[PDB]
Amino acid sequence: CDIPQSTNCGGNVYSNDDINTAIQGALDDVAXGDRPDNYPHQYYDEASEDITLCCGSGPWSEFPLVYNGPYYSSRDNYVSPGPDRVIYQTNTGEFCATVTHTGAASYDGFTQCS
Ligand SMILES: [K+]
Repeated sequence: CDIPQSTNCGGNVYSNDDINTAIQGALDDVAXGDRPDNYPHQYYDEASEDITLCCGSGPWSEFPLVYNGPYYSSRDNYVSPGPDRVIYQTNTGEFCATVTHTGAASYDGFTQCS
């Protein structure tokens, strides 16, 4: 669906520009910058969690949602992905959701941003 004007991920408020920047960073697989280590990766939708995706069928991918993005990291120059993520449709780039590890059932769990 359309990227929302704002999202609140456990107290970190991100704009539509932040979200678009994350998706475009995820999709930037052309040679120069390098793609980040470990991202984007497949998003695994957990049946016991309550995440609502607004993009229809998978496959889905997940990329870190950070300020002044896009996220980058490597083992040599590491930056935490932090708790916040954008989920997008791997093949179309369509926005699906923003989710966060903040306030989740466990360290690896997700809850939906608002
Ligand atoms: K690139």
